[PDB]
Amino acid sequence: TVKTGIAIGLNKGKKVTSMTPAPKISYKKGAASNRTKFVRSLVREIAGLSPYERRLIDLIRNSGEKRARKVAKKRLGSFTRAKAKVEEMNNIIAASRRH
Amino acid sequence: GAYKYLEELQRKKQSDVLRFLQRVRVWEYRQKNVIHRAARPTRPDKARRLGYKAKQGFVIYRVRVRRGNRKRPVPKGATYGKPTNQGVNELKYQRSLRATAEERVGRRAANLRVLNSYWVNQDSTYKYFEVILVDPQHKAIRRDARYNWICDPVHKHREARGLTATGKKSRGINKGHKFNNTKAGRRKTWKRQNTLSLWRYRK
Amino acid sequence: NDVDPIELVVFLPALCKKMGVPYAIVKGKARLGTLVNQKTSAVAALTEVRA
Amino acid sequence: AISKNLPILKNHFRKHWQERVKVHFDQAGKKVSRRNARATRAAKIAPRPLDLLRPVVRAPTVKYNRKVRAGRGFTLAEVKAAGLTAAYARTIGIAVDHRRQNRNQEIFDANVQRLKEYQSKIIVFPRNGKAPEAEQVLSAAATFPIAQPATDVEARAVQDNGESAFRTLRLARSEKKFRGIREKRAREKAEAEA
Amino acid sequence: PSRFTKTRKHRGHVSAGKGRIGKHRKHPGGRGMAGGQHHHRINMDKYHPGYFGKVGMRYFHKQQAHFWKPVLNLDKLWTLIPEDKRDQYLKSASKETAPVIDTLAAGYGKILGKGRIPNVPVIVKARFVSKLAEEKIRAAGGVVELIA
RNA sequence: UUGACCUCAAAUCAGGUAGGAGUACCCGCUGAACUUAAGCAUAUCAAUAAGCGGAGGAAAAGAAACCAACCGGGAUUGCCUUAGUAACGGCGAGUGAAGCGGCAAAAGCUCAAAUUUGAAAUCUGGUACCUUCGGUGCCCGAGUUGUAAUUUGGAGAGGG
RNA sequence: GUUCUUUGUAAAGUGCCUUCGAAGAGUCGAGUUGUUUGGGAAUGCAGCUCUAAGUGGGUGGUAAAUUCCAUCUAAAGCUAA
Ligand SMILES: [Mg+2]
Ligand SMILES: [Mg+2]
Ligand SMILES: [Mg+2]
Ligand SMILES: [Mg+2]
Ligand SMILES: [Mg+2]
Ligand SMILES: [Mg+2]
Ligand SMILES: [Mg+2]
Ligand SMILES: [Mg+2]
Ligand SMILES: [Mg+2]
Ligand SMILES: [Mg+2]
Ligand SMILES: [Mg+2]
Ligand SMILES: [Mg+2]
Ligand SMILES: [Mg+2]
Ligand SMILES: [Mg+2]
Ligand SMILES: [Mg+2]
Ligand SMILES: [Mg+2]
Ligand SMILES: [Mg+2]
Ligand SMILES: [Mg+2]
Ligand SMILES: [Mg+2]
Ligand SMILES: [Mg+2]
Ligand SMILES: [Mg+2]
Ligand SMILES: [Mg+2]
Ligand SMILES: [Mg+2]
Ligand SMILES: [Mg+2]
Ligand SMILES: [Mg+2]
Ligand SMILES: [Mg+2]
Ligand SMILES: [Mg+2]
Ligand SMILES: [Mg+2]
Ligand SMILES: [Mg+2]
Ligand SMILES: [Mg+2]
Ligand SMILES: [Mg+2]
Ligand SMILES: [Mg+2]
Ligand SMILES: [Mg+2]
Ligand SMILES: [Mg+2]
Ligand SMILES: [Mg+2]
Ligand SMILES: [Mg+2]
Ligand SMILES: [Mg+2]
Ligand SMILES: [Mg+2]
Ligand SMILES: [Mg+2]
Ligand SMILES: [Mg+2]
Ligand SMILES: [Mg+2]
Ligand SMILES: [Mg+2]
Ligand SMILES: [Mg+2]
Ligand SMILES: [Mg+2]
Ligand SMILES: [Mg+2]
Repeated sequence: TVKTGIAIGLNKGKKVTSMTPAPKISYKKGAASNRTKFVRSLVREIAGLSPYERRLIDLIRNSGEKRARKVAKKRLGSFTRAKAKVEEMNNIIAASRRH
Repeated sequence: GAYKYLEELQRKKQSDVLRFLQRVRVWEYRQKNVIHRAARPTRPDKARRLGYKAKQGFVIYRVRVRRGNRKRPVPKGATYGKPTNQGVNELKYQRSLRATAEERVGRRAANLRVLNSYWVNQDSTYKYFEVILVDPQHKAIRRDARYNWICDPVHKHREARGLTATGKKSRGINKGHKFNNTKAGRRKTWKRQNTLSLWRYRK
Repeated sequence: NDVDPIELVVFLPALCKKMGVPYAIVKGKARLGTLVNQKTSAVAALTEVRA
Repeated sequence: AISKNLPILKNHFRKHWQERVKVHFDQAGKKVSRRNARATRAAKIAPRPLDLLRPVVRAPTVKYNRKVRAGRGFTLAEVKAAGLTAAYARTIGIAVDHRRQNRNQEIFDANVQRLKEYQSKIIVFPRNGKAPEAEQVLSAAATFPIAQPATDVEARAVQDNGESAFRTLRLARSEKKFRGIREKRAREKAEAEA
Repeated sequence: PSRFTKTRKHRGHVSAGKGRIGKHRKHPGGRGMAGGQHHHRINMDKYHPGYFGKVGMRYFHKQQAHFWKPVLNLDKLWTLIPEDKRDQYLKSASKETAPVIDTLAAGYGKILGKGRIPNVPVIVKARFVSKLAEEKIRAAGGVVELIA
């Protein structure tokens, strides 16, 4: 970004007139789109939950968002995707209780 | 496009609906001959995705394979050698079951050309594949500019050489540090870096 | 009511009910074929219609 | 075995090395081949010049960014900004690279300039077979050298200011090295209420 | 050439030049570096102390010349100025028209302070300088310009 | 009662195709031991021999889920380098690449996912005819459980 | 270099305007076993078990939680030297 012209340190680099190049479509690869949003929501209505998902929600409304998050992390494999399931399943629980 | 609903339904293999289809179809597939001609893709969106078109000269076969490790086919377990190679029972084939499935229908319909293939079902004993073959003698293909590449002599049995999809995977061929051995071709990069190069004026 | 693979068509009652479209699951895979001059047809649906 | 006071060699020849020995007897032979195929490519490629026009590009690593180097293709932005289409520039003698961006106007400008200078210096025969003939110039890279920039003058004025160059680097480094600790100690303070 | 070779002068004496008792045999003591820790230990510390065991840190995927900082001593420095153009500034020392020396351009990456430079101002630009290099450039009316 | 459809067959039905050989080089599978370690089992030999399957005049690779950490580079392949280096190893014997740099050659791209929906616009075959590596007309069949056009992320689509 | 031809009112390129912008799943990924690699809390492959997502996902040569950053866009395909 703002180089300093010096060979070393907390933003080392040779100074140059910047030039921010146009964005690539690629860099928007996992990008939403209202079509897929419609399709995925619809497909989920028709299909329902998976048994572990069904297990997951029973673990959210019990124990906690922690206890259940570990279970998810173990099942999907990766702590990040776990939380991601829980948040997604929490939104399903919203759309149940306060229908 | 109904296809977009197919793809996303197909992601839901533990939905009550798909589980039901899974149980009924795998039974059906088990009763038919290990290799049989499929009348049509079980997954028309998937075949679609992998190069299949609904014209004449596109053929779908279905095939069972036996699932598991490769038991070292040796006399009575006998290895006769160093204790490293003394294993029999935990050894795994370096090709995918899918690679086996392709190669076997590809042997049966040897007039066709294996384009690609895809999983469809499995039990404990078996995995099931649908294999997209393509007639290269059928003028519908020969005249189709998008597909006459496979008419070439240079593609005879691409599955047998690991040129299909499953092949270039097992064969470990992608760019980057992770594929230093295997990507220029395993044995080839080897032979290279194991060659003495001798110039006329020695360097 | 007889499409195979059935997943080509299962989502249509749901697709409709959501789009506020009147649908009907009719008996006749190839009867809807006779309808539009083919051997079979999965679907058939008029949108225009004369007054 | 091991003996005398000699370096400890590591000559890897325990492997049937003899089976894979490549001696280049055809060094002479394949040079002639390499030429009898450049002339014969120049022949059929009419008055065209055997190589594409290739960009200027900085070249990477702390080791090499001092020098500047002929890149691959010309980026989309440099081709448009030189006033022609991607699809068309290729049909001439211009290499175009869809990947590779522009973040350095001094290179980018130097490249659009590079492009224009080229356009003026060719002639693009119309589709039919009547022609000014024109001799076929074989290179292009030799026709359009990539030379290194200016950076500074052969001499000029001396300008001190007590600030030690050494001290700066030292201090530049110390800064980097403690940055995170420093933040944490303040981030710690950034949790001291009542 | 063979005709120049001891094994021509040995023709006609039994046993080449290799003794009658001790023979010339296939690998007594073993092939290569066998038993550096055993029957060849003496030679392998003496002539080669240090050989066995580890020391220091590993470094995965070390990329040579991340560390590319070639050194230039004041010792030379004035070599980076063309022979002819050199005496020009040399006789006309001045803070007015002092020769700018781009050492990065010349392939270096750090000025080290070995030697003596004459009392003639210089604009020295480089990544990295020894503390003394700077102190000697400043001594003779020059400066260091940190570049990249 | 007659006519479809789906699936599954049969025929010396109509036209085709596969096999076997070679195998120096090439794409995969499978796979040793001798030998080295002065013994030996991990290791080495070697991801080698032998065995198996499949190609071509080249094969494979290939237009990045790359390299990088720069002022960034830009499909693949190969040579000179990197380098007997980083690393691996009874850290023993022994093994051992990658990025950048110079060069040879250079070349780029197309599908899937989109309503043609005011018109399946696409195709095999048959038959006639002709100026026959094919053309047109006609008939059957394929095909909407999707054949063309269009678009392939560098984008691009629909309206002004 | 001729010469028939048959293409055309059909194909393509570029400027701004706006709304959009579909992008491959028993895959990616995780556990584990085996094998291989210079790849070392695991280099590729492969068996079984688990199995995703869409400001997602992959990489970033020391495991993990957290915060950023950089770079590409996988699971379909062709291609001369
Ligand atoms: Mg054995
Ligand atoms: Mg062993
Ligand atoms: Mg072993
Ligand atoms: Mg394939
Ligand atoms: Mg390797
Ligand atoms: Mg060697
Ligand atoms: Mg040996
Ligand atoms: Mg030769
Ligand atoms: Mg060239
Ligand atoms: Mg003598
Ligand atoms: Mg004597
Ligand atoms: Mg005698
Ligand atoms: Mg004797
Ligand atoms: Mg004796
Ligand atoms: Mg040092
Ligand atoms: Mg000196
Ligand atoms: Mg029969
Ligand atoms: Mg017949
Ligand atoms: Mg054969
Ligand atoms: Mg073998
Ligand atoms: Mg031997
Ligand atoms: Mg031994
Ligand atoms: Mg011995
Ligand atoms: Mg022994
Ligand atoms: Mg081994
Ligand atoms: Mg062999
Ligand atoms: Mg041949
Ligand atoms: Mg060739
Ligand atoms: Mg090829
Ligand atoms: Mg691309
Ligand atoms: Mg490259
Ligand atoms: Mg090992
Ligand atoms: Mg020992
Ligand atoms: Mg060693
Ligand atoms: Mg090895
Ligand atoms: Mg081309
Ligand atoms: Mg537009
Ligand atoms: Mg237009
Ligand atoms: Mg267009
Ligand atoms: Mg993709
Ligand atoms: Mg093996
Ligand atoms: Mg491993
Ligand atoms: Mg992988
Ligand atoms: Mg980049
Ligand atoms: Mg290919």
